[PDB]
Amino acid sequence: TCPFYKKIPGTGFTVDAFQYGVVEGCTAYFLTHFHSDHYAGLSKHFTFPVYCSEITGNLLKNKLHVQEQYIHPLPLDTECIVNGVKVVLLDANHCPGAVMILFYLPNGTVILHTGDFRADPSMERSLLADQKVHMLYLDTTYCSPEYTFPSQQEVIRFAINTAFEAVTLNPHALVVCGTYSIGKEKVFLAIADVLGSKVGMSQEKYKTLQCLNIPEINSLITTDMCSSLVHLLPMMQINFKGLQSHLKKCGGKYNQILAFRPTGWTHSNKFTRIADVIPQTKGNISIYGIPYSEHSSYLEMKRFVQWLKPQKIIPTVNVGTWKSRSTMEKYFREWKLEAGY
Ligand code: NI
Repeated sequence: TCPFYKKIPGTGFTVDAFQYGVVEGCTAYFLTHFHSDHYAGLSKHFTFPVYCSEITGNLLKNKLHVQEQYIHPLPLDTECIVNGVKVVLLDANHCPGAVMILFYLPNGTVILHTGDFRADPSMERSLLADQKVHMLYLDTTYCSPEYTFPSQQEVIRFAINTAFEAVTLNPHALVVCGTYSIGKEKVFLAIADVLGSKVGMSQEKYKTLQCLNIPEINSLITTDMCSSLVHLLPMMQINFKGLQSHLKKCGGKYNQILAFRPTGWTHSNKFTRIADVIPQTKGNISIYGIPYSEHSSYLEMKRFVQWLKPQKIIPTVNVGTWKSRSTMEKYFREWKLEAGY
């Protein structure tokens, strides 16, 4: 059944709750972003109102074929009324079109639902600064102190410098980047930019990227693989067997692959710096795992919460085990006692 952390009390609303059939008493289904664990269940047969960003609405229409009459896009940073209740959508710093949602309940309670987010100090100057938030539905994906990772900027600098060096040493090297969802587009776009190439990809992935309102996108991507020296492939294919295979397909245009796997966290983060990362190599193929995250580090999460000072926190990630739930509740209490709220 629909879990309680997907329901917004005092409303008929649910958030990211599309896989339970008809939720009894739901008058509006919000969708925070277009990732499969969140939209799971939506299709062309859905006949209830869906409230989302413009970009998520483009993806619902074009990729899932949800009918236009049930898609309700809202602008960001704008007070809107939905079934009698004031809401605001805020940028979540996750993947394209990802939002946080502020609900202003008729009784005076204010609720923030983060969806998936990567907390940033810039959020402390949004419409969130303007009133008190009583209840926080929090993306707790990396809520443990071992989870450190570098900034997105540091990671992109590493990838750009690595690729440019390799291709300038060997003009017959191919760059490949893995993907299995939207998000992390900066990785392959920044590398293609430094190399003066467009990124080549499948027709399905090109269609997905054409929904994202990225400026000048027609200048940056293509379905012509032969004219491109940065290829995107399914993340599943980013291994030695899959890459040797791909290289055979390029018809002796290339003699070397340099591949990037943008992982979330991996335990080499507890020891190794970004300057010190090394690839796995077999023959003329090298694979780099780079820690490009679109979720909060533990310290970024802690700073956000200690700034916001919520009265109650409801985790939305890692909720399935008693040990995880108890560990998270311990951190929340530490944070509250340290900051004095
Ligand atoms: Ni997500």
